[PDB]
Amino acid sequence: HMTDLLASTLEHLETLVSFDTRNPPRAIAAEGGIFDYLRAQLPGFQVEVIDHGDGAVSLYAVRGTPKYLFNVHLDTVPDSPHWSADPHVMRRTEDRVIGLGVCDIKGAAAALVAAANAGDGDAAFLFSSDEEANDPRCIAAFLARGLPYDAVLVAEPTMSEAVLAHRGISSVLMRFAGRAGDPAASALHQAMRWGGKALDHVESLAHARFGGLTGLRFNIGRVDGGIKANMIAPAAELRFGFRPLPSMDVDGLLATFAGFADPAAAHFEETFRGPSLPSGDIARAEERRLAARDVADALDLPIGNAVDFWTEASLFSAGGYTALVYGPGDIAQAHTADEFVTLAQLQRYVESVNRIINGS
Amino acid sequence: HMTDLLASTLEHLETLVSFDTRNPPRAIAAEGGIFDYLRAQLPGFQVEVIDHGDGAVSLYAVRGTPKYLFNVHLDTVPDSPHWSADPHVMRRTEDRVIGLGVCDIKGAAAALVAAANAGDGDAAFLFSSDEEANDPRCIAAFLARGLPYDAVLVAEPTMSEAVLAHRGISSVLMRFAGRAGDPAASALHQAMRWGGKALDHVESLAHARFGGLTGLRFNIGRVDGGIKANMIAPAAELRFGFRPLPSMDVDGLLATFAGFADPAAAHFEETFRGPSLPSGDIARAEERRLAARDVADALDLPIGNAVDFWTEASLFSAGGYTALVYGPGDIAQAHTADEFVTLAQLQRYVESVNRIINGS
Repeated sequence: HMTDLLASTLEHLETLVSFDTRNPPRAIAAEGGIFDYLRAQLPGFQVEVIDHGDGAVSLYAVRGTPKYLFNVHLDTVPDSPHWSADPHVMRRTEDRVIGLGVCDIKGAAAALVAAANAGDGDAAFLFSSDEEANDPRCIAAFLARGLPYDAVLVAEPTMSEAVLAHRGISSVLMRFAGRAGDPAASALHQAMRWGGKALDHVESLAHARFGGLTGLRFNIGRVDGGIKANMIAPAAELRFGFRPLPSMDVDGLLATFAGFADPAAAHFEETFRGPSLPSGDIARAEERRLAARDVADALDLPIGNAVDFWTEASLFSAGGYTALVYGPGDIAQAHTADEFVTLAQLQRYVESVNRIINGS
Repeated sequence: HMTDLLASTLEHLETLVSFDTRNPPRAIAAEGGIFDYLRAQLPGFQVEVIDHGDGAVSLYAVRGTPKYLFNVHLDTVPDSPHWSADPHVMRRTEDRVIGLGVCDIKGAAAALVAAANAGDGDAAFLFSSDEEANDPRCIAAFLARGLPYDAVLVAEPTMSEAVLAHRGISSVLMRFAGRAGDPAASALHQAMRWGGKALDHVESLAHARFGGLTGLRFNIGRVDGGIKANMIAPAAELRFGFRPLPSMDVDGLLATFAGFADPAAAHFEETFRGPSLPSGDIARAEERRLAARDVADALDLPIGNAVDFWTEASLFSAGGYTALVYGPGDIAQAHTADEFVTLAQLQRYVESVNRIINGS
């Protein structure tokens, strides 16, 4: 099945995918490339491109007096391993397209541009380029402008359903150092004891719930230490993360995890923290969620289940905006080799945003 | 202080150290190199050089009808990191020498050769080249010859004291694989739970004792798994070892450690196992130890405390020979950058073996 709106979405998507916006290394410029392309594809919009530095670039486009803001990040995660073809050359099959970012989340950007060119309805777009890694600057800078909007729709793969809540996120780098002064002589033995305590604690939070979400997703993703089997390891690196439910005390959680290290870890660095959506006290979280639900209803968007993954909708929400996550595709394909999104999803999403923007 | 015997020991040691016998890679040949040197420095001895293959070479030399056998391994561990000068160029200060293998254990080989050239007393030497790594062949092959000896003295740094007992040794390679079928999804979480159980078990054996030796020395020396903090790690490698006391059930210990992995480890490989010294039931161990004590007394060697490190004396003992460990230097310098041994230690050891061999 094909429509003019979908065909245009596919043409724009092929172009967007061809632009290298991998982050790292986030080699994104304010001039030329993808932003030059978008500037040329937004008729009737007042456009502004802001270079926040080091690859963090924003394009804020406004046409008319829109009440809603669509935010879409243009950066993608790095490619491979295992891609069967050039990740930057969008491929197409009978029912889907394959390319780096087609699912997360250039497909949404392509659809919004198509809608922008299919009618002159009011619309506000905020394209950023630093969502996939550390050192983000785009959204924080935009929030500092205090621009009014009844709601902000942040694009991420949600199978074209409005998601009103999601977990927060934390990532930590730990370094254990042997204490030759001894049961703590080994940095690896220390890491083992720390890990056992951390996992036990996570288990004690298994009954916490929010919107179908249960427990604390916790993950020790990297451990690297020692050299030989019988040689005492003087050092060990451990990287872990967790995804709190809204209203959970993240500061307290982090301190709890740090305190499980006896002796103290030589290094304990939270490399990133993102709030849950919504965030704050349980009362605030529920009130904010209901507000987002009312916006989704007003926009005729089917409501989807709360998700475990993180999005910048959490930032807009903490900033005082009613916010929701909405985009084509499934998170299951995000960050995968031969990442894909079905034409059905693209079609559903573009028709929906075109309705919001250009519909009667 | 200098003596002719010590001077000769130092000359031979400089030569022995200059021969590259690092293991790995164990690039040791039966022809040329160090074995050609030893063949030329053993007057009056019937000499045989056996190539067991792949760098495992033995030189068995006998003069007269000796009742004791001196075994010295000629291979050394690899050099660096941090050596301040060429590891193969023996350096000398006022009270010591520095070079790869001067302490473990070429110093002993140099002293024995010096003694062999200082008199024509009966003596039997067995120089091997595969003690420092896996795939040993020399000693096993020698034991298969069933040659009678009242005792075998194996050289290792014992500060010139006769050591009659030491721990056994085991090294294991484990691989955990995530089970995407789930609390076991992460190979690192599995490794953490395994480690906690292993350490707890080790603690439960803290009261076992033998010759001043207490507990089970256990060590998780390497852990390598995962890629990113919040990405589920599908695999993880863990290398650990332990050093049992004589009479401990090593087979049972290994199975216990393997059983702590739930689910089962994807890979569990004991890469090396060496018996304790002596080995067998407690009654046998004590009887064998006393026999070694009587030999040390007969040879006028001061008795040293049992050690935690491993030696091939354990192999000779399990083979039916009364065996002991005896050599110059301290294990503290073994395998270290700028490895050294004092002239005092070399002097004490060479005078002792010269007495055993050439003394009235």
